[PDB]
Amino acid sequence: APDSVDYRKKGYVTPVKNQGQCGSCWAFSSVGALEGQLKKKTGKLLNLSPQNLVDCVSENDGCGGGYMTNAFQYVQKNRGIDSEDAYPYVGQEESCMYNPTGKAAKCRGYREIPEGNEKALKRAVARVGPVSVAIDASLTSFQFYSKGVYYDESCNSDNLNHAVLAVGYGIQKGNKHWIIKNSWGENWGNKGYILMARNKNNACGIANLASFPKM
Ligand SMILES: N=CCNC(=O)C1(NC(=O)c2ccc(N)c(F)c2)CCCCC1
Repeated sequence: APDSVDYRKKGYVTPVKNQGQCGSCWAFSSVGALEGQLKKKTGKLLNLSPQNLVDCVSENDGCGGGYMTNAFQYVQKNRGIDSEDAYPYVGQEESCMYNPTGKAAKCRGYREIPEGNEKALKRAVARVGPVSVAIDASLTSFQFYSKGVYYDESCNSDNLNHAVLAVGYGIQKGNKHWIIKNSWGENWGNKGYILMARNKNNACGIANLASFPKM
């Protein structure tokens, strides 16, 4: 695998979104991983619909939370996911209103990264593209991030509570990092992104619940 990778440079990453009050981070994370595979497969980048996932993944809990693997399994079983423009985000769970005419991507399954293994996460990001990951994002230090490679000794790898998207990895001032796209809008963090410590004892649980879709 290369020493550094940044899929934003390859045009695999759509603009940062803002989930608002709804606990739909898992849907934004899943959509971002699908967007990356869609760009890799077809050469064209398009925003996909987290609302379609919120409303239609019955194995998840909508705005109450969910898993990315369940979202990928739904897209595969459903034979598609709608674009964002065809099924816009409204910030609350509704009945499933998927419309196949708005289909903009398909999924052929998924893979999970071995639990806790940041080297395997790195190899997946290098081989595949952006990977969905879960972290402890509860600390106010995480929430107030602005610059640098984030590390807080108090982060708890056993307390996963948010889902984000690893769009690359690298190093800055000698500190290995993951490049993370959040879904708290561009006013959060560094234009909506955070660099998180890599190989620092699986800081914030970054490699505990990682997965990516097949296309
Ligand atoms: N805005 C994001 C809220 N964070 C989540 O959705 C995470 N997942 C859950 O919180 C969850 C998962 C399955 C359920 N059935 C459920 F109710 C809740 C947190 C744990 C890691 C995966 C994502």
